[PDB]
Amino acid sequence: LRVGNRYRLGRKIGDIYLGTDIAAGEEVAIKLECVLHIESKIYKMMQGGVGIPTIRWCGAEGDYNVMVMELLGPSLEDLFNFCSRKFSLKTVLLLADQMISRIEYIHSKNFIHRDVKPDNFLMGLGKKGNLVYIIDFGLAKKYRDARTHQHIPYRENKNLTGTARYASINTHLGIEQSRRDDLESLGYVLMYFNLGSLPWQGLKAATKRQKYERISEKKMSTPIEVLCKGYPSEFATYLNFCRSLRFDDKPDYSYLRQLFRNLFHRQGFSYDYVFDWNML
Ligand SMILES: COc1ccc(-c2cc(C(=O)Nc3cc(-c4c(-c5ccc(F)cc5)noc4C(C)C)ccn3)n3c2CN2C[C@@H](O)[C@@H](O)[C@@H]2C3)cc1
Repeated sequence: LRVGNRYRLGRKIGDIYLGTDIAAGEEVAIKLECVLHIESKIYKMMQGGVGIPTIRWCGAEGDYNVMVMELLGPSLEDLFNFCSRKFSLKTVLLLADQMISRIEYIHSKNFIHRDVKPDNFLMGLGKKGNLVYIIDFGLAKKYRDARTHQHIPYRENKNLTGTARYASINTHLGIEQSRRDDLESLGYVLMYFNLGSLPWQGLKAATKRQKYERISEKKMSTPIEVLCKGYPSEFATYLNFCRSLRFDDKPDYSYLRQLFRNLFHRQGFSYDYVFDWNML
């Protein structure tokens, strides 16, 4: 099995397959879509940013649309499970700094991601093992004009495009997603790493609609101070800041990063850039 006259298809690794660039000799990741183009154009617009994967090829192969990406490593959800679903505070703070910057970069390129979750952040392999990458622009959306920075308008009655567990409250309410919502989702991700789960995780119903209402109801009835009880105040400050942003507001990314850098300092952690999964 060969795609693009250049890549040998290997075994399933996640429908994601390991592949081999036959000419260069390097391994790649291959995504197959049964007869992706839109997503490739967003990746291309994002290319050249820290933690943005490079796309090596995209085309047509039989009854499949194919995309080939540089090989990355396990996702943060994979590594969370590998660490028995608990991260040290230091690892959470190291991840927070990078993840805020990845989201800022996407926003600087005029898009919102709309599905921020642990499964969409992958660690690099090899010399890039300490670098957090962001993937999956299949739900991303342009929120402003590149030159004038004129914002898309406020709208309601929007379907939940994302993952319910990490969706912002405004997303549950059907409001058009904007920059604030990517960051609020990240806030839930960070408390998820701290807690091992979220209070609304695992709620079930007969149909998705009832399930989402269940999650929305619990999310709305859980104050930030209760969610973050027993953890450094910075996590609540982060979430409160994100919920205070208006639809069109430009987030103060530097302030949010400084929250966690300040806590990093007060905790006495060392500048050795070692994550938990490398030191079980
Ligand atoms: C020999 O040493 C090694 C050590 C570790 C690994 C290695 C590499 C991977 C991996 O998935 N890479 C990867 C995946 C994607 C990708 C895309 C995508 C989008 C557009 C494209 F064009 C192409 C792909 N869409 O989704 C994904 C992910 C979320 C599945 C993109 C780039 N890279 N995984 C492992 C080890 N696994 C154990 C278990 O935890 C498994 O989950 C984990 C997965 C490989 C070798």
